[PDB]
Amino acid sequence: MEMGQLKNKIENKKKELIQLVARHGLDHDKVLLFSRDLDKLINKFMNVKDKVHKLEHHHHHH
Amino acid sequence: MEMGQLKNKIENKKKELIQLVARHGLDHDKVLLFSRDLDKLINKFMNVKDKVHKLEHHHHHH
Repeated sequence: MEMGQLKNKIENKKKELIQLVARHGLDHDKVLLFSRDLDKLINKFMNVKDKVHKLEHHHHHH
Repeated sequence: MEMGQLKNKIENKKKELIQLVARHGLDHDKVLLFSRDLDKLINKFMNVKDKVHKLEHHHHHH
């Protein structure tokens, strides 16, 4: 059944959704930001568990 | 004009996607995490995070 096809359906459905969030009232920059952030969240769960988050402020904010 | 029906579509589509990301290998806890954090991301960009700003944890939390 191929996970590549599964991923393709994910892409499609995610994109169908992006269109919905977009038509809500997002401008293209918002759509770009949303879609890419959305994509990383998906990739996080789908494959890459990118936990290497750079913390600039550590413990104390100032 | 009704954004309730629009949101109804967003929710449904979001969940259509979630069910696809989920069936890929995500466990039950994974689905729960993904769905709630995805919801949050959408609300963020929609700016529709309800007409209040509920303190939940640091600021909000879902």
